[PDB]
Amino acid sequence: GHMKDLKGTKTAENLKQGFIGESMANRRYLYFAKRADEEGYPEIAGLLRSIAEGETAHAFGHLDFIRQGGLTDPATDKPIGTLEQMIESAIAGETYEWTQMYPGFAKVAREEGFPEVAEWFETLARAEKSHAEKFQNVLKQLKGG
Amino acid sequence: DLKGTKTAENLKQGFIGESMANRRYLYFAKRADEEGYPEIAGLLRSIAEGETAHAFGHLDFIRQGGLTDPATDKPIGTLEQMIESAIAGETYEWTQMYPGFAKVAREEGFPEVAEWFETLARAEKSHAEKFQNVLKQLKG
Ligand SMILES: [Cl-]
Ligand SMILES: [Co+2]
Ligand SMILES: [Co+2]
Ligand SMILES: [Co+2]
Ligand SMILES: [Co+2]
Ligand SMILES: [Co+2]
Repeated sequence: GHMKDLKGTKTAENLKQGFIGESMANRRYLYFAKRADEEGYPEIAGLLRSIAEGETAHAFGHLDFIRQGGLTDPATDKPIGTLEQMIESAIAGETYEWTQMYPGFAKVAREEGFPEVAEWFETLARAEKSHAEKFQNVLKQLKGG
Repeated sequence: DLKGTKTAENLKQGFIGESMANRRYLYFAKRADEEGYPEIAGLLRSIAEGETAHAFGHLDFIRQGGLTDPATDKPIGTLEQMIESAIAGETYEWTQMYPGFAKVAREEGFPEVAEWFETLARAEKSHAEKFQNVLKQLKG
């Protein structure tokens, strides 16, 4: 019963929302752990890091149900059944970010008078272009053998 | 002041995207691992570290600008505030979000998915309690 079709269901949408929240929880808790680290709270830092592993398990399980239910990647709306498809999903999202999202964010940051945040968004646009090209070169290797 | 700007929203959306990218690439790496593509797995893992740096830098600008946590809309300036943000999100998840998802899954005919969401509700309740015990240790 693991392969029941989830397309068009509310449950499909709920898996995507769960994946988003679990992804953020891991990042948040590892960021908070660094504050605990600096201040000298190793037990708190360690708890944050261990709970973060929990949120990894939660996120990965949501992606298993997404993949098995015939759903697409929460970030890109691309299929992620095969390794080739996974890499194509990575390329699609990186391409969105370097062609559109980060340059757009930089332009708006400059307009609103946040040049330091704009510089950061421009760095990230260049970074996601580098990422897209490296994934493009790997895909070429996969599809060539 | 970043509060109420479009740049504040774009930092929040950047954080969301970057958080998902790290999770996605580490998940994809496991498939590369199984199939015998260590260079592809390694690349996914190294790029994933890039996306960690991106997400953390978004949180730096958020925290420095006095903006709230993307996940909870709670302040994250101090360690105590960070633990309070963790508690608020976990409490929403176990009291509302996961039980609600479970009910919808059951009602749509997906018992296995519902069981998963009920597991996660219990897990987030355990997380919340462990964070509440941390906050007691700090605030006291
Ligand atoms: Cl401690
Ligand atoms: Co089955
Ligand atoms: Co979780
Ligand atoms: Co990237
Ligand atoms: Co990134
Ligand atoms: Co949790």
